[PDB]
Amino acid sequence: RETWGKKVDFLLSVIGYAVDLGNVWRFPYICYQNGGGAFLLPYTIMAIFGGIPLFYMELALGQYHRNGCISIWRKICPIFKGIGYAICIIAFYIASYYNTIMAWALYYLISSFTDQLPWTSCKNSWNTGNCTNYFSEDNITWTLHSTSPAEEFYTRHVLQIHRSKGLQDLGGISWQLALCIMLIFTVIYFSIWKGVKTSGKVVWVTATFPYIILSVLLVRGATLPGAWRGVLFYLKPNWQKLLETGVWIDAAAQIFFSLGPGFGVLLAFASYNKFNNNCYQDALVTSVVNCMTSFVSGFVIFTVLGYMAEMRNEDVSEVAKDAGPSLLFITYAEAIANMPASTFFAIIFFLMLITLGLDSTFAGLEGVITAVLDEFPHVWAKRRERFVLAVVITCFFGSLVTLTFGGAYVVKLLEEYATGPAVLTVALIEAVAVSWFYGITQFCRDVKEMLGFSPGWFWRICWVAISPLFLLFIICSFLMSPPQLRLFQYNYPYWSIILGYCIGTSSFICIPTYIAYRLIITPGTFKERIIKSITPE
Amino acid sequence: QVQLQQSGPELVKLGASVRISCKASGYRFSYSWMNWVKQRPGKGLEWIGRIYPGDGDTKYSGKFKGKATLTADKSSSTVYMQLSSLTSEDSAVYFCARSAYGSEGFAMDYWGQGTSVT
Amino acid sequence: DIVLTQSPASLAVSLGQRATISCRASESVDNYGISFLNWFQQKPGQPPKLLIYAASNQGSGVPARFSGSGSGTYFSLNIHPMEEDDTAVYFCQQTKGVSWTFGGGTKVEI
Ligand SMILES: *[C@@H]1O[C@H](CO)[C@@H](O[C@@H]2O[C@H](CO)[C@@H](O)[C@H](O)[C@H]2NC(C)=O)[C@H](O)[C@H]1NC(C)=O
Ligand SMILES: CC(C)CCC[C@@H](C)[C@H]1CC[C@H]2[C@@H]3CC=C4C[C@@H](O)CC[C@]4(C)[C@H]3CC[C@]12C
Ligand SMILES: CCCCCCCCCCCC
Ligand SMILES: CCCCCCCCCCCC
Ligand SMILES: CCCCCCCCCCCC
Ligand SMILES: CCCCCCCCCC
Ligand SMILES: CCCCCCC
Ligand SMILES: CCCCCCC
Ligand SMILES: CCCCCCC
Ligand SMILES: CCCCCCC
Ligand SMILES: CCCCCCC
Ligand SMILES: CCCCC
Repeated sequence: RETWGKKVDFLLSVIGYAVDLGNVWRFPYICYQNGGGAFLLPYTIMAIFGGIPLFYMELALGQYHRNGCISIWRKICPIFKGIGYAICIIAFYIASYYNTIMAWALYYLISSFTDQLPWTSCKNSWNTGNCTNYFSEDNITWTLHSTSPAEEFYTRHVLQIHRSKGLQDLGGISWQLALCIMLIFTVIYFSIWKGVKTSGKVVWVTATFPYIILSVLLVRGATLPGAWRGVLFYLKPNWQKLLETGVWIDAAAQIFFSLGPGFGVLLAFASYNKFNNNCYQDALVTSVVNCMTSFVSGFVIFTVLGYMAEMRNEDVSEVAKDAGPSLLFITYAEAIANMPASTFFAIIFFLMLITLGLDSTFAGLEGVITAVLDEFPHVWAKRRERFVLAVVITCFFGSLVTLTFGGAYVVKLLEEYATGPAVLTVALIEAVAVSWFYGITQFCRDVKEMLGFSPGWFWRICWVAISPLFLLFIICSFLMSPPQLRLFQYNYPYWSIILGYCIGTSSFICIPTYIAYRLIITPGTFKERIIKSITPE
Repeated sequence: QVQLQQSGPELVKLGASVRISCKASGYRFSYSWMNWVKQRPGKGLEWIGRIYPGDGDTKYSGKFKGKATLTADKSSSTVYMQLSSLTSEDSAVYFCARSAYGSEGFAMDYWGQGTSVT
Repeated sequence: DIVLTQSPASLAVSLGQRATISCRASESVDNYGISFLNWFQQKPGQPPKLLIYAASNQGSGVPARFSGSGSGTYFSLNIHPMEEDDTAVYFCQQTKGVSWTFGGGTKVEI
């Protein structure tokens, strides 16, 4: 089949997918929401135990099989073939949720071109009454309804939630966001139409730019006065509330979404070349660099937050407690507005966001567009371009549901419902099929001689008990404790909670309905049926 | 409240320059715009320009940017309008309005007494 | 610069009947769901007085007899039958950026 070619290009694409605008969006936000310092100490061990097996085993299976992500299960467990459609639906939901954020970032990049950025002062298009956050000398009198210029810019300019009274009420049209989505999808299509050649050609040029932007932002934030309270709040042990009512399950979900295992993209990337004697090293290097990037992102987030809190002369907690997605887009907005080096830092930060989001959504769409073609050979023969066009069509059609609605409500719903229980139980089914059903002995007997080292005594005991135990504990705790939704002082109703639970439990029903279809098409009785249907070809 | 007090009447000569003051008080004048209108005797209203005290943002229009200039004073809470090349055509009475907030549509709720500059 | 036009120019209606004031333009001033339009009450000698908030809401201190609605290009000012003192000229103001222009003016008399 197709070969990756440059090993450096392959590894760079893997680490560029590992680094995610979604991770940069979720990790520091939920960290500051749950307490800040009490998020990184019980983080690295869970990150290891949750991602290192799910990354290494998946990469090994991909490099051993090299037949895509949907048709790969035919040689392991054909009963669990519905996991391919599950991964497809989950990636579609992720792209539908991700394109709106990409459009927001690109619109911010476009609007950050004027010399007078609309973040230093509220203009003639926002509520100047609510707009009062201006750092003067004894001129601010905070009240129960005090807002910020960046908050108003995020609320009544790009999202326009003031016209939407909730999920039960529709919203107005957004032609600017529609054109932004059109441009982003055109770029994605022009980058994904050719194939793996352009895949490797576009990633290597947008890979070091986010890193250099992160480094220059860190070295800039390390100079502004007031970067001490932020790091002190970011480095507090706080051993009080991590035993039972802790945020461990949200940290696990976040690191899972950041490393992105079981999303089919890693399996599809490993399904190209054999990649001998480098699977373990690739997995470890990718996970380490992703964890380091997430740590640097959280560090700069908390540095900027502490600088803002010290300039405001108030605690770090009160700054954007209810703003879920708006936290970043108001904090960095006010940071650029306060720093005397504006009109360039905002531009480079938005360009870093655009590059990261492009790389992430490109890998996410590729992990499906190169996996469905293996299941559909008649399509893969000639109609690859038409199938790419059709999947782009349906992707932006699904994104239009959130676009026309004009609100981040569906965005938050997909943020804490799509990439949560659905992909969690998908990874659980994958791990169960790899460990219990498929023999770990014969699964490792080949990678042993392929990598020259013995993977025993760590994965032989991690893949069987601790990883599935944690991955099931997280999901049962999630199903037991309803994650109440809050956004912009708007409590989501019980009907919204029920709809979220329904979409979460239906985003993976394809696997059991395919199991039932296979059981009803296969004749006979239960025992012989299962013993001749669970046959790794 | 309604405290947009202005000065008395001025004298107009061919090629002169006058200054019209506008004392603002009773609200956050550092975050609200200040508008200036022009009304001729027996004619309708004409817009001159707007000024945002606190940031110096000015947006002149109405073919008046060549002879009018707005200046804000946060220390004295006054709004000044610099005039130049006065003529009997534009010699009329000028007011001093105050724009509302964003959700209110920037409506001139509070007005001044009026400077009968003739 | 966006120009506003008013029609009719004079309304010689008596006491006891309602009237309508029109303020048309190429815009389409609707932005963020807020119709940028303001109606003023200018009496001879007296400064103008604000009547309508964003062409949909009533102002402060104005009696409930003043009202009006509209969307996009077409804007109307449905006024209750006026009294012997409510006779005055009315202007419509467009507050959409970046330039602000006033209307012509109607001669509401009895
Ligand atoms: C600041 O914003 C709040 C909204 O959170 C404004 O409060 C509202 O006032 C309007 C009009 O009186 C009501 O329709 C809303 O229901 C109110 N909302 C809440 C949550 O109370 C407040 O008026 C704004 N303040 C300023 C000075 O503009
Ligand atoms: C001063 C610091 C912040 C700048 C360095 C940023 C680091 C974390 C990033 C930026 C560029 C990245 C490298 C880009 C290219 C390659 C070559 C590939 O075959 C192995 C990974 C490797 C080596 C990456 C490792 C991580 C890397 C070095
Ligand atoms: C965030 C830091 C991750 C460090 C991962 C170390 C993994 C060590 C595995 C050792 C196996 C014998
Ligand atoms: C005034 C119009 C400016 C338009 C700028 C478009 C920039 C597009 C960047 C796309 C990056 C992927
Ligand atoms: C009034 C501001 C309009 C901003 C429009 C941004 C998008 C322009 C088209 C970009 C196409 C790629
Ligand atoms: C090549 C044209 C493909 C068109 C696909 C249309 C999909 C519509 C999904 C609602
Ligand atoms: C009224 C529609 C509610 C669900 C929106 C997301 C599909
Ligand atoms: C004004 C509505 C625009 C919809 C665009 C759909 C592609
Ligand atoms: C044709 C591909 C353009 C990619 C631009 C990334 C910023
Ligand atoms: C073109 C209008 C689309 C409405 C979608 C509502 C979810
Ligand atoms: C009212 C929108 C559909 C809700 C379905 C809940 C199961
Ligand atoms: C920004 C558009 C690029 C098309 C190739």
